[PDB]
Amino acid sequence: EELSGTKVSAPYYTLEYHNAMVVGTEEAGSAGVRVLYLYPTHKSLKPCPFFLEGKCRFKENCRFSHGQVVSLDELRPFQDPDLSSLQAGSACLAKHQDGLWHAARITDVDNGYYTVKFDSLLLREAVVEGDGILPP
Ligand SMILES: [Zn+2]
Repeated sequence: EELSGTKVSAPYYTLEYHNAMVVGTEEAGSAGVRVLYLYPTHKSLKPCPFFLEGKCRFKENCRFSHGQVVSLDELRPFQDPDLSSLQAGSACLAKHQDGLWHAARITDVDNGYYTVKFDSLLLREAVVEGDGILPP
């Protein structure tokens, strides 16, 4: 699989396009790709570590994501995140140590370092760089 590792924009079911990564080629009934969504917001969207190695017990009911098969025609280019609008008080999605993107709020911005206050009471304040923050 030569296409494996390609960053793209894939349709996620309302219709919304989200950044994804091509895992491999697979028929949809047209020629398609199996993709994994880049920014998981729930545990079920986290990529399955065992599936990517061909060692998962599950085919449909795994705790983690095995991705979605989309037709080549439905794919769009990878949409690079725009952090220009993101300032103090802006709502955002910030990456936590648990590996998920949680709803947060920027409390400060200092030369590409964003201090975020997570909406969830169970999560501490944190400092993230541009690779750990997304516009809402
Ligand atoms: Zn799995």
